[PDB]
Amino acid sequence: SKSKMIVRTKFIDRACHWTVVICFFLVALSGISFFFPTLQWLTQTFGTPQMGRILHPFFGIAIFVALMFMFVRFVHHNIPDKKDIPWLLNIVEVLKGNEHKVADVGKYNAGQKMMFWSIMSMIFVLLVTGVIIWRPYFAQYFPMQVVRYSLLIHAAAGIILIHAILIHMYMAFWVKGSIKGMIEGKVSRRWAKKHHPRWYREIEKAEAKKESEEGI
Amino acid sequence: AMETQDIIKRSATNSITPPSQVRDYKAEVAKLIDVSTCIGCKACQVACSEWNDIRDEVGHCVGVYDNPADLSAKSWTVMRFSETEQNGKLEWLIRKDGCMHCEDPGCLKACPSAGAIIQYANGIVDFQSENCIGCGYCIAGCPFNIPRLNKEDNRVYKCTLCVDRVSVGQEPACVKTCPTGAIHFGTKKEMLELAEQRVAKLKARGYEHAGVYNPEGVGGTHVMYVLHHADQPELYHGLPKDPKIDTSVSLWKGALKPLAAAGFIATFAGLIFHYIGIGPNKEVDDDEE
Amino acid sequence: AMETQDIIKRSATNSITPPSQVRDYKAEVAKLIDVSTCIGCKACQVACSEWNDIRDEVGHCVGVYDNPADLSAKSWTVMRFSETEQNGKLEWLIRKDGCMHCEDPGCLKACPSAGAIIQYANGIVDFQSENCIGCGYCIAGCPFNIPRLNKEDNRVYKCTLCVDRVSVGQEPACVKTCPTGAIHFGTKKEMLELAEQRVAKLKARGYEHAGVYNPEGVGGTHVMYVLHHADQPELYHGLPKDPKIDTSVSLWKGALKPLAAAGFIATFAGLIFHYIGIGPNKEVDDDEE
Ligand code: HEM
Ligand code: HEM
Ligand code: SF4
Ligand code: SF4
Ligand code: SF4
Ligand code: SF4
Ligand code: SF4
Ligand code: SF4
Ligand code: SF4
Ligand code: SF4
Repeated sequence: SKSKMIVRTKFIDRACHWTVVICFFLVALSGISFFFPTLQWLTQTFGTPQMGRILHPFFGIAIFVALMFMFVRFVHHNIPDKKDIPWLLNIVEVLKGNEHKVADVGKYNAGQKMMFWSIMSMIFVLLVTGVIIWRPYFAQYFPMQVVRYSLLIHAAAGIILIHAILIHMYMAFWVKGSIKGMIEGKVSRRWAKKHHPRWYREIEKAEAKKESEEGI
Repeated sequence: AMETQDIIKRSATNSITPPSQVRDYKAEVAKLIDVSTCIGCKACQVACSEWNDIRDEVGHCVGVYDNPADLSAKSWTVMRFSETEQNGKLEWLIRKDGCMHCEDPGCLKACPSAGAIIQYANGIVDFQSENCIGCGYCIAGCPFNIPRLNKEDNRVYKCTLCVDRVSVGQEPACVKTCPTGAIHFGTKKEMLELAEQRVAKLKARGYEHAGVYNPEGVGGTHVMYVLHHADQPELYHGLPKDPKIDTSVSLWKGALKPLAAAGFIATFAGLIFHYIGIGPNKEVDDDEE
Repeated sequence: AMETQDIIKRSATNSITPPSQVRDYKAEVAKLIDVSTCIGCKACQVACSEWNDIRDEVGHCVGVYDNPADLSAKSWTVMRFSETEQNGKLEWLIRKDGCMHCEDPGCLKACPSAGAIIQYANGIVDFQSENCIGCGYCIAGCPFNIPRLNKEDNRVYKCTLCVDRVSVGQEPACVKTCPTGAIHFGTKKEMLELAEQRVAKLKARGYEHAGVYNPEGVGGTHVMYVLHHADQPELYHGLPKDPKIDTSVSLWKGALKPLAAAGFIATFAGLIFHYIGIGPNKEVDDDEE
């Protein structure tokens, strides 16, 4: 407990995350330009409308690949458990900035875990429906009816994921100190105590204990 | 664009900013294809390509007279052949296939690019290529599987109802060329009249289910057929029975959009009013007092 | 734009999003200027300006028949005169000058504005003025020094090969007017045939180096010449010998772009991953522990 910060995120997972964010900006905006044609400016997300049509799916694939790297590195820390119920029941209290008083928060809270699975499920849905509606490469192999359903679902999934990310960014901006941890990798012990009690308690113990195990 | 000022529908255009359409007092036109008089000569395929300056590849024979085997960016109309005994004796049903120029076009409804597809006051539905992004949404939106992408420029093409001829007073190339007069052209009102007269004659010859194919599900079409067996359109190489814009496409291009719009606006409001109402969540809101 | 759907090349357009060109099955056309039959009457200058609704200024005589002295925004073709004794006796070589309508146009290659210059399937290279920004890059990109800026609207203009006449089936104005038939017009295939027949006749008259000027360096041209002295094109008031797009222009508009693109992307990646990897450089990273 004698250090201003503690490492919350490794460089590799920070590099990935911000790669996903940049790709997502382009993919979400191009997608929105097809969804709401009145927002003409967005048809220039990838330069020209013709270019955007081509690149959207490629950058989409990149996001999926990167999110799968994130999946295998973060999933075990996002597993729902009985300790998450307390959170789910005092949501209104958590949003007022009083979560500590009402819940048991480990590495990532119950909201972050719900977001994680929402994000991971939607990118899978977007991958599958995206491939199906992809011309000229793949749409040809699918029955027209399947292509039609996929067009409906892909649009819906894309919108759901964008809403989710809006909320994910907000929260990140809201629980102050969070963005620095994702850019630099470190969180101050007090930030850990307030927003993620159980989690820091574990690092603190893992820490001290194994250093006490050495035999100072 | 809009030089003709008679554009009644335009793709990806908000309903409160309609396209220029003051010059809309024009009679609707229509092509009537009487399959009972068609001899499957393919003159229409040839005349179409000659007039339109397009040439498909030299294909292969795989056991049937049909060729090319499907519509493509270089073949805007193709004759489809069907041999059947479903009605009691051998029949060779031959049907000219290509854009139906629907009154309520699914291609235009599904298209996400402003102005890529338009509908003229006279009923012609045409592609304005400068605006096409090659997404292919129109292929799925079309109840008749008509649009085809050109690999060489990433744009879709199809029968234009010879808009370049009709616009200045002349009938389409395929219409004029038809050896037996199976294809007719004129105002839709008089083509419907000719169709009913023909149906009456077919009934008098024993075809009790002869009828006009002008599907109400798409608001009627500007390319219609007279069929010996209107009760079984599938017999004519899969012509759809009671075609309509698919329900999934209607929902996707319809209600989903404003719903998503409301969610977005409402979400932005909520988050903004939330931040302002409660304030940031920093490490210590307590030692600030 | 793209209403004709036969645009085979378009300025400042990425190679993976080609212009609309499905209607590309059209014969290439060409103008053949046989300078050995030219009488330097200037009828072509007059017919061109009359047809195109343009008038240059009333200039000055500075000692030669040439007038106007150069192509300009208001003079799309000019006769260039050369007196020489380089071949053993006095000769008056007269050549009609103007756009060559190159198969691989340097103007289009150098142009930075999308759609400002286009090439039609029939070989005509034309300027779409609505998109011209007046940068003048095309003047340097052109191996023949043809484009000219109009001071009154900041746009370039040149011979259009009378695209407005050819598009509807009529030969250019200068072609039709030529008193001696020095100018011919038709499909490029048959113009090449006429050119070779003429070269044969000139050789029979003693011009052993007579030949057709259709430069391979620019992929051939749609305005060609029959020259008495094809071994010395410079004699005809500077006509280039073996013209081609300049190497500096090819590099500038070619490899430099993707190279710069890679640098930019790579730089952005490096800087971003750098900041994240090492973190800020603040006054004390040490008392943070
Ligand atoms: C997982 C990889 C993805 C693939 C293969 C993919 C592919 C596609 C394709 C092929 C289209 C049709 C237009 C075009 O060809 O450009 C499309 C549309 C769209 N995509 Fe994706 N996409 C992917 C990911 C995403 C993601 C992550 C989002 C959300 C940010 C998204 C949102 C959209 C939207 C909103 C549309 C337009 C639907 C409409 O017009 O209503 N896509 N995508
Ligand atoms: C500019 C927008 C974004 C910001 C500011 C942002 C910020 C953050 C921060 C600060 C964290 C870690 C918080 C903590 O340490 O508890 C995080 C985690 C994460 N972010 Fe983002 N993010 C953004 C966009 C995205 C996008 C577009 C995606 C994917 C579609 C994404 C996926 C994730 C995932 C999967 C995690 C791990 C969470 C968990 O394991 O529960 N983020 N983000
Ligand atoms: S030209 Fe007429 S008769 Fe011949 S195949 Fe076409 S529609 Fe039938
Ligand atoms: S037949 Fe298809 S392509 Fe033709 S107008 Fe109807 S929906 Fe559009
Ligand atoms: S492919 Fe079809 S749906 Fe897509 S922009 Fe072109 S016309 Fe519209
Ligand atoms: S109406 Fe014109 S474009 Fe359509 S099939 Fe006939 S000839 Fe071809
Ligand atoms: S009109 Fe013919 S003869 Fe006269 S100057 Fe021009 S090219 Fe020569
Ligand atoms: S002569 Fe010059 S202006 Fe004419 S087509 Fe060739 S490069 Fe372009
Ligand atoms: S001056 Fe020439 S190079 Fe510049 S935009 Fe106009 S046509 Fe293009
Ligand atoms: S072809 Fe037409 S534009 Fe060109 S010089 Fe002749 S008359 Fe003028």
